[PDB]
Amino acid sequence: SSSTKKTQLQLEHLLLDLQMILNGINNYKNPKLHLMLSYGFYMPKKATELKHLQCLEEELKPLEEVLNLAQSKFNHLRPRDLISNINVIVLELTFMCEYADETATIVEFLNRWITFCQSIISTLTAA
Amino acid sequence: AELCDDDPPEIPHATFKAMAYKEGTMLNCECKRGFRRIKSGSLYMLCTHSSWDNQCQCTSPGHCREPPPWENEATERIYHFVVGQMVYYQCVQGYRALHRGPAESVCKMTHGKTRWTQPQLICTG
Repeated sequence: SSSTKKTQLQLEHLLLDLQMILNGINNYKNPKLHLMLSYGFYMPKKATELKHLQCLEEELKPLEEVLNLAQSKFNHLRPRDLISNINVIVLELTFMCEYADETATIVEFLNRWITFCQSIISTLTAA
Repeated sequence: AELCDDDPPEIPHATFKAMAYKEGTMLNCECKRGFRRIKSGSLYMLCTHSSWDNQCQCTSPGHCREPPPWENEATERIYHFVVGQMVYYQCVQGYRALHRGPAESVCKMTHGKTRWTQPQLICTG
């Protein structure tokens, strides 16, 4: 009903907030990109329901440690701002998270959770 | 404050350490064979009247100074260096150097581009 539509709004916002980060790092005019890709992030054992966002939440601190690597400002906006806006949206969407066996690149991580948000949005608008 | 995008060059059978870790230098949190940093753990430590901040965890003088160790860290430390950092090369055990040129490298920026001065060394045994 209405609950689902407000939910997929929150997903759209989280999703663009991620979209912009991963465009801003997956650009060639980013030198440090290799140095970022050098770090591995724990991946969800599976992500299909909103509670799994715990996993994303957990990796949030390492992730900003990656973004602080870029010292210019493709966006121009304290990385803490993006990260905390995203964190608030994540909380607005407490649980136990199991991860995948292997870590993955920052790109891989963000592709996964972006695909996840668009997955869930497409899921709900059914009925 | 400016970091080398690249790591210092490798010499066959040689290791590059540092005598002064310049404010800016960061140290990866890298665990032993079989060990994974904590979930929601720091990926690296960083230098900042100036010392380090953050700490690593694993589970199956104008500059900062050599950080103390942590439980189950991988043998091989891994850093990344800001410009003006000098990194000194030494040969492995069982080998010996020839220094046919300088045995150090420096994070330098030229017209906006980070580079490491090519050291000149090789080791026989």
